[PDB]
Amino acid sequence: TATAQAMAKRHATLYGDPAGQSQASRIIDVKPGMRYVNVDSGETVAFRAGEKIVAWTFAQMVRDTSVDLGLLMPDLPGSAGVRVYIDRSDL
Amino acid sequence: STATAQAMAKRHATLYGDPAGQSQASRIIDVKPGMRYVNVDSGETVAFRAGEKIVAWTFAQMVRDTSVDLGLLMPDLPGSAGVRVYIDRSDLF
Ligand SMILES: [Cl-]
Ligand SMILES: [Cl-]
Ligand SMILES: [Cl-]
Ligand SMILES: [Cl-]
Ligand SMILES: [Cl-]
Ligand SMILES: [Cl-]
Ligand SMILES: [Cl-]
Ligand SMILES: [Cl-]
Ligand SMILES: [Cl-]
Ligand SMILES: [Cl-]
Ligand SMILES: [Mg+2]
Repeated sequence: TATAQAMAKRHATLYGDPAGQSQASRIIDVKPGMRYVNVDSGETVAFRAGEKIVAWTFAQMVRDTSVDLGLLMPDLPGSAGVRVYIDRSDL
Repeated sequence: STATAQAMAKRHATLYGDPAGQSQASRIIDVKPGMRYVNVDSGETVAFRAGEKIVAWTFAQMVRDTSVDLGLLMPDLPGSAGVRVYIDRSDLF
């Protein structure tokens, strides 16, 4: 389990890095049934569920990619099942 | 005054896509006080909600990344003005 959490954190690294919420350019409220969000390569986004806030800087992706928000932030309530579509990098 | 403006706003909005029905939208975006932007794809059909009012839009196929104010796309959705929609470039070019 601790090992499964380590595995998930390693996989999550493909998609970017944790960031300070002070660094975010927007805060998205994670709501039941929201389905998905769209983010840009390199964008820093804070995700909020009540008083819990977790932020993330998306990596420069080689192609359009998507990922479950629950992989990036398992501790954020309501994150599982919300799809994150990350736009390919301009670079 | 008030009126002519309405008409030129609809004209501006037309460059960015077409009114859509909620039944064709792939997601519903909550429009809340303080919201500043959202990201949509060229060709995406998105519904925007204020309380229980829902207005949907199908974004045009854009030659480059561009933005438009939601308040110009849907003046009758309360709180839409000031929310900027970032539209990703179309893959069709
Ligand atoms: Cl979004
Ligand atoms: Cl927090
Ligand atoms: Cl990278
Ligand atoms: Cl987390
Ligand atoms: Cl969850
Ligand atoms: Cl939705
Ligand atoms: Cl405001
Ligand atoms: Cl609302
Ligand atoms: Cl505009
Ligand atoms: Cl409207
Ligand atoms: Mg794209």
